[PDB]
Amino acid sequence: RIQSEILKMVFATYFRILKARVPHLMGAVLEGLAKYAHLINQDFFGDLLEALKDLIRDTDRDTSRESLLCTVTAFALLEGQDAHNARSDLHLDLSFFITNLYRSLLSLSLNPDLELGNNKINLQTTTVLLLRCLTSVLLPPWNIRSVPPIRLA
Amino acid sequence: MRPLTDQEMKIVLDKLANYMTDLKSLIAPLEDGDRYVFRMQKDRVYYVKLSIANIATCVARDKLLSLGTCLGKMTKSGKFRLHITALPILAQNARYKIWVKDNGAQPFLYGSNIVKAHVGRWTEDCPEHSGCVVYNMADIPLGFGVTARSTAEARRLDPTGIVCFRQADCGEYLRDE
Amino acid sequence: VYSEKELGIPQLNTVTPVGVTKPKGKKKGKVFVDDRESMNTILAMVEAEKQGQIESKIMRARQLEEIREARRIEAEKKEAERKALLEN
RNA sequence: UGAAGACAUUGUCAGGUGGGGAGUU
Repeated sequence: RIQSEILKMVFATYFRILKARVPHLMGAVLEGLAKYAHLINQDFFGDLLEALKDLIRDTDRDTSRESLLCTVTAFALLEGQDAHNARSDLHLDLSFFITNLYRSLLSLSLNPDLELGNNKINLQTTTVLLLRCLTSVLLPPWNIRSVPPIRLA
Repeated sequence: MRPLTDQEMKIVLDKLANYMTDLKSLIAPLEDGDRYVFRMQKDRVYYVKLSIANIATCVARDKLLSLGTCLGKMTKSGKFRLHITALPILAQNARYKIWVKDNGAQPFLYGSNIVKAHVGRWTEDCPEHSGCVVYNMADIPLGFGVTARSTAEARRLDPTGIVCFRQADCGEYLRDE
Repeated sequence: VYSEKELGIPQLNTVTPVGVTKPKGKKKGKVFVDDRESMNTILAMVEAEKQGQIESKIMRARQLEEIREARRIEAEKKEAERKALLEN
């Protein structure tokens, strides 16, 4: 019961920061969401991915780092063993994030601020965030030798 | 030749959704401002570019025989059936895949259902009756079918147990030769 | 068990409207679907039916919403076609 | 008043096709 009460307060603060879009806190919030998402109800796990997509779509409308932060979180959410075994059941498809990471590669080259900078999400370098996303897509912890060849190429 | 009505397009896509995932990619625009369309010619559905469809209108309908890739035919009772002529489309965005070994490829090409002794690679979390595309060990698509049992239930099955029902094989090309 | 299509069964007005009915044994005009927008609406329904049951409330809402936007685009496209044909 | 540009766009004849639209037996 106390765990549920703390989870209510911890997660409510996390979401209110995301809604107000505090620039110096979103990295810390996404680390918390990735850490504690497996402790909450199943139906809310799919909502977390949908909430991540809205943040990326909002930034698509600085901005490069925020979209990369969400993409790192989305893969780290699925890299958990519990979420991995519930892929089919809970309809957790990362095709949106894989495509979005693909269409952003050309723009990220021209960005000059790629180097202006134990954590898994909150990392200060956008280049580091890009490498973490690429490692997730091309070198996943699970099913490393079942990756589609077209995606690799 | 005429385009599909809204009843027929629903039937065609329902059968395609049984086998493939991203049907939006099928009809998405191309780089040069062109797109793929569906056409009906003698109760046969054809997948073809719009530019090819427009320039094929010069051919009289009694003189036209083929156009692009043929998905299948609408049966007399109003039911779309896929044909192996649609396999290159199916394999491009296949949802569930099954790989058969050398000892299973030849029986499959003769027209036999896949059994446990033929399977060399599954697709995890595949429901009981789903549409799967059949490959060999060299990732060469041989055909498609419907699965007989779930992947979890198929693992505990006997070696001489049906794991997939055949629906089309590339050996049918020898038929119309 | 026999099909209701085989039997000449009158169509009934319900919460689902009957609309304008067509006489039997006559030319029911073929309404072709060839626009990308018209195909998108049909495709969204097919994908929704195949997916079936989704446990997430938000993910269920998004699936319904993309069908709504597909319908809106199709209605907007057909409206523009009517205006162009009516004007020009 | 500025931009593009002798290319598009458009128009006229001759044709091909037309399971769609209109009319007739």
